[PDB]
Amino acid sequence: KLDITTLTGVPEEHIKTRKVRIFVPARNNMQSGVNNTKKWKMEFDTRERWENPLMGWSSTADPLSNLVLTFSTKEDAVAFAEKNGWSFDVEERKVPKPKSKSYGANFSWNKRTRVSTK
Amino acid sequence: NLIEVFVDGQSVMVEPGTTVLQACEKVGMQIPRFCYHERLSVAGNCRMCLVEIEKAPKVVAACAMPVMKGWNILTNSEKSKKAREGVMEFLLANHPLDCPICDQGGECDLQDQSMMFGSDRSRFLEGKRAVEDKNIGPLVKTIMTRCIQCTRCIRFASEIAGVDDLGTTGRGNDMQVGTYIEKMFMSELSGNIIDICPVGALTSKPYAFTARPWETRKTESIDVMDAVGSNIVVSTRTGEVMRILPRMHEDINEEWISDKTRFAYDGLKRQRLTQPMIRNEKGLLTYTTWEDALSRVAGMLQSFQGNDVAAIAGGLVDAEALVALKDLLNRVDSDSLCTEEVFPTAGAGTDLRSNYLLNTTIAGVEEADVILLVGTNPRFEAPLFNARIRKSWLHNDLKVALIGSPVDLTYRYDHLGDSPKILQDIASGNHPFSQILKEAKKPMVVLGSSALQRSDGTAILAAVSNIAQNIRLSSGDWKVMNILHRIASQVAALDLGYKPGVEAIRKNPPKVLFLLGADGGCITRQDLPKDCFIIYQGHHGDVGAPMADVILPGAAYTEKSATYVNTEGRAQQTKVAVTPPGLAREDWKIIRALSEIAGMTLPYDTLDQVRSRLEEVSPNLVRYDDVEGANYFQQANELSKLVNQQLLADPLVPPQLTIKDFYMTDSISRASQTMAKCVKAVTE
Amino acid sequence: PTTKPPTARKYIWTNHKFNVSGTPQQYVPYSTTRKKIQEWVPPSTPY
Amino acid sequence: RTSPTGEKVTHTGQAYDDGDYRRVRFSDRQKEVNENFAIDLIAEQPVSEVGSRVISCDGGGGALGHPRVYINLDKETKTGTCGYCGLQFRQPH
Amino acid sequence: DTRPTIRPRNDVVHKQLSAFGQYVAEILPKYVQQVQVSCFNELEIFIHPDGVIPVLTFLRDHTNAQFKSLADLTAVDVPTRQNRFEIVYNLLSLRFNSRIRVKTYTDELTPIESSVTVYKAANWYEREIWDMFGVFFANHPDLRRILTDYGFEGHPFRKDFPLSGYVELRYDDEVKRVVAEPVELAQEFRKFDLNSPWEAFPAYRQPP
Amino acid sequence: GLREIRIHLCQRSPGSQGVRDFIEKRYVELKKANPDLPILIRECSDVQPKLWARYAFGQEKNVSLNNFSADQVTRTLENVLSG
Amino acid sequence: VKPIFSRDMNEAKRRVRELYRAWYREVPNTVHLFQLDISVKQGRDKVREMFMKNAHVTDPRVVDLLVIKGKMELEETINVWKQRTHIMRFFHETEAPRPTDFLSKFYVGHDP
Ligand code: SF4
Ligand code: SF4
Ligand code: FES
Repeated sequence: KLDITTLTGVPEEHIKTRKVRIFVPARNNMQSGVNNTKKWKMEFDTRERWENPLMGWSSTADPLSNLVLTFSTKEDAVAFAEKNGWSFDVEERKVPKPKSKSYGANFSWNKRTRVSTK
Repeated sequence: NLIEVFVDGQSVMVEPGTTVLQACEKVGMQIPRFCYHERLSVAGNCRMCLVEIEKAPKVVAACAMPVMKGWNILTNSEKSKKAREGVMEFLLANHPLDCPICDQGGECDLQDQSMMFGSDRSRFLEGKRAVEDKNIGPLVKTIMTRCIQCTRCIRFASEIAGVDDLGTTGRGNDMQVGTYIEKMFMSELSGNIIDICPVGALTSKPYAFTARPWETRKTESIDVMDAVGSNIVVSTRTGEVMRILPRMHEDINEEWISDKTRFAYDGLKRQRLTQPMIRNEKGLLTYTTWEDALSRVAGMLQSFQGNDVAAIAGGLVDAEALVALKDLLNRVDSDSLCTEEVFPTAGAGTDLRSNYLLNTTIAGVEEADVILLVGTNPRFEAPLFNARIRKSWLHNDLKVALIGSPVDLTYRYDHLGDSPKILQDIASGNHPFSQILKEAKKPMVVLGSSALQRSDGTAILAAVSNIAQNIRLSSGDWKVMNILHRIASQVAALDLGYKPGVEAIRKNPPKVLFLLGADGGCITRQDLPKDCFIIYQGHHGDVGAPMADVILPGAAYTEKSATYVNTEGRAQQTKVAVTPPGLAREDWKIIRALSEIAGMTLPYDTLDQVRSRLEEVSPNLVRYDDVEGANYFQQANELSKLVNQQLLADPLVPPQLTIKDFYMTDSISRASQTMAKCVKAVTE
Repeated sequence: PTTKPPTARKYIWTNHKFNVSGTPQQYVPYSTTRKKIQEWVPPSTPY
Repeated sequence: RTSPTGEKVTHTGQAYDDGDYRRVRFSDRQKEVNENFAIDLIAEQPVSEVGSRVISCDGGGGALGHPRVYINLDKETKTGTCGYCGLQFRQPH
Repeated sequence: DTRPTIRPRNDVVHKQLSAFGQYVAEILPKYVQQVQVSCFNELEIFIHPDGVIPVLTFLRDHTNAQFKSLADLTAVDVPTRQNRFEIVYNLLSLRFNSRIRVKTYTDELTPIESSVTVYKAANWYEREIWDMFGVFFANHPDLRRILTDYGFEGHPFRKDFPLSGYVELRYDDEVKRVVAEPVELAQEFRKFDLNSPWEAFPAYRQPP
Repeated sequence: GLREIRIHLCQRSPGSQGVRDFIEKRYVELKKANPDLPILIRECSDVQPKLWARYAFGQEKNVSLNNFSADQVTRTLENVLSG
Repeated sequence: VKPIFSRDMNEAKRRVRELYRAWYREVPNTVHLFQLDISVKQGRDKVREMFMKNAHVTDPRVVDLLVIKGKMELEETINVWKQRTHIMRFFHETEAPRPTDFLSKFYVGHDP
């Protein structure tokens, strides 16, 4: 098994305490486009983001707070997480169901699908 | 049955009646669209989905035109490109130059589709139109000059929301969408018209001007406002929750969330518990370190044992915290772990999971033909469940009958009455609806958990079980018995062996009460000994915090990775979006630290170890997004037959009767000012 | 500017100031937004 | 305006509280506060009257203003307000 | 298409590069895996990682391929592959006035033969590839850090390496020296989600 | 001394058929005999069935039920119920 | 898979021992040349500590790569390419001790 953890140079705190999530990003509900929901992505766990005293900017001590790796398939992401010794959490991809849509149902004769306005 | 069509020459097998747009989606082509939505009726008026069919002289509308066998769809042909460019030009001819000031900017379908399929300049040398804004409520900010008359909001209201208030007035270039009169679009699902609308015509008033989409960080989590367990996306920016958006889950909430789920995030920024508080010699709560408060609670735990120590689980508590508190109170040999929602303990009780679960599942509603609602208001207790019921009735002709107060469910039902004696009539076959239940090939009976809060809850449960058993005997593995919860923590507590109700605490008054975020006020200081020690562990100080001796600041559902089980027994895990404010910590961490200080150290130190402990108590709390099949209904019915209570003559009145009683239910909702504005608007 | 005067605006300073770094009139940065999360005020009445 | 501590308040309402250590940065120095609150300056502008039902404001100067927007003037109870400029317009009534 | 906005396409160079790619593939079938010619007239030859020295030496010495100048030598990190590191060789032929590309692959452990014997320029390029990505080049005269700090740990140009790193420097008055401490940022790098949800180029659509 | 009883059985696993039959037949009798003792029936997935018994002061013991029979489950529970 | 320098862990362990001898015999020079304010034992213990961190490694390819990086670190120390700041970075001094106890972590912050 690949154990490249000793070669990546990551400190121990960010190898064992981390919790990598492997998922396909959900579609932005504000848009009908689905081009972003095609590649598997890998992100770490959110950590403390305190307020900088001088300016109020959101400070952080998490070096891995902006890492978003994109993978073609779930298996590749799982393998990459196993390579670096990161506790991965895979979420199964959710694909919208095929839906039976009929424009003629808008004017049904004995059904509730009859619309009152167009 | 599969006919064969071609998308850009490539063969694809599609079902008869499939539209051109779905045929193109099968191969991976997403035809541009404004009016078409998967969950709304086909309109065909935006005309953006026009595509060229080979050998055909006219461009069809992919959103409406059904495919015919042998058709070759030329998605990227020159006719399609020119049609898309012309339609985009017509759409942008009268559109206002509000992009810098439009909140849809950066996440606007019209912008992206203009960039991808439209032209790069304008030939419109005339003056654009202007539309007077219409006020439709305190939530949806309306700038109607940006409307492209795609009629998504109208169809969504009329079908998913049942509110036939939105519509088009006038004709031609002067057609205007919105209510003709100055009326407020009041609905529990009104917030979704902000999402369906492609342009920034309808925008979230609380979210107005606060942030841009490209900078927000998206954290996928689970809603805890109701028991539906809707999947949501917490959009954070620089460590602050900016908005909440729905996340697609076909089996739970499809694409929608309730108004409370969408707009109650602002409650997380008010009246928060940030630092531990202990009571001084003046009887007033004063700030203190974790050391002092934990030492006090540990000493009080070491002093009393047995029934003298009790704990009341709240409404928004997580499974990990529940199991941690259970183990901690078992270390002092105390089984007084009580929830705030009363479930009938007599009989099978919280031993068989299917006894207290929506066994038919939310997605199962689309399969039923007859549904009986017993003493509940699903429009407010579980808005997404009510929406699913409405969808089933609209597309499957699902006969719905309600036993209770005649509330408006946004769909027509059969109001059998409001007396529990009708349950006996149905069970004994006297009521005509019993014959209808016999006729139904996949009947479904749903009992609201709010009805079980009555003193005769056990009798009501027994009557519903009798009806279900009569259906089972008289008429595959279709579950009939169902209980619709209203609390995000009830199911997990029942799975973790928590006693369903404060009856045990009333029976046995404790001296150490551990209020774990319990703001319901079921047990007060007057119902306890005059020297009871109360520790409140929560995020908002609403009710329990004032009547407590030590305050331990907890975390909210957006500030911790936590397991919540919805009304159908599907365990789901939230993800951390922001960190708890001030000195607040994760609940199970607080419990474990308290246990370590009190000597009785719990056998877990990390989240994974706590979830391993959850599996030891119940393995179903670690299998996320999995509705495990368990029927065990015959045993439950037989055990309920043992104790025969009496149905009271009181009518079945659900706690929520109007939209006013829906916005403010829990601590987060009550702390929210948006919910206060909504309540004021719907009352006045 | 004597020949072509600058356009007169009411918001334009009527007294130009040199670089005031190192003087008491220097610029000190600070946050301009209000406090985000409001803490809970405990009741003043005993139990 | 002035906060109770004696510290001038900005147009955003920000003012360090008396129980805030961050106010010490202003001890031997000043607090930079703009004295031209825009919200007060626009409300000072009069409401223009135009007989037409729809007008267009570019902020003045043409290309030196903002994107051109068209404002409806049908509501007699309120005045059409430019999204960028903030200028108000009213149809004579 | 045509007209000023579009970029003119030269078919002659495309044909010549395709012919030369076929030529190279025929001469070296043991290592050449794939040959491509991009629409903007750039030739790429894909070579099995054992073919670094043979193919490069052929492209340097062959009378019909005098790529005597090593234009560039870089690596591309694609963490979605078994061999994430993709080593790219850019060559220049002053005799025929053309350029060619050679692409191989390697893991985080499998070494690559050093092309110093072929091109003397490959020395520092391979040192930089090792420093930035972690790829080890066997039979290299002197492989060590070239761009990172002397006591630096980790290979930064990897896709999984954080942008801000893990450690930061400052001067401490107690120890009278510059000291490395875990990185803490006054303001966090605001990650932007910019990709549009709509497909931009239909010609690159991957199969479902 | 006993406080609660937890029985974990997988839905379709052949090694839990005995536990499934026991729950189908004798669970009602067990609950009738012991009214106030929670027999928590949860479900496993592709793992050996187990019987958990929590005693006083948070002391829990587990007994494997893999490839058992309803008679053996009854015997084990009787041993747990009494001693 | 093709090896880097050794085909067996025993062969890989041989190179580790060779590196340790070079590191062990270099520490007295490192303290002398860099004018460190530590003892020879501290440096030699530090070398042992850094070697013991990579003691769980079992893949010979990773072992070879660690030795390759180990030789590179030694060359910088021998050639005085490193400075006193670089050498003393192993001895974390300005870093405050971070407790590993749960209750200590609970008191400090939200660190998991
Ligand atoms: S709706 Fe979209 S295109 Fe129209 S102004 Fe707003 S951002 Fe621009
Ligand atoms: S308001 Fe929005 S959703 Fe409604 S018709 Fe206009 S563009 Fe469509
Ligand atoms: S998407 Fe088909 S006409 Fe609008």
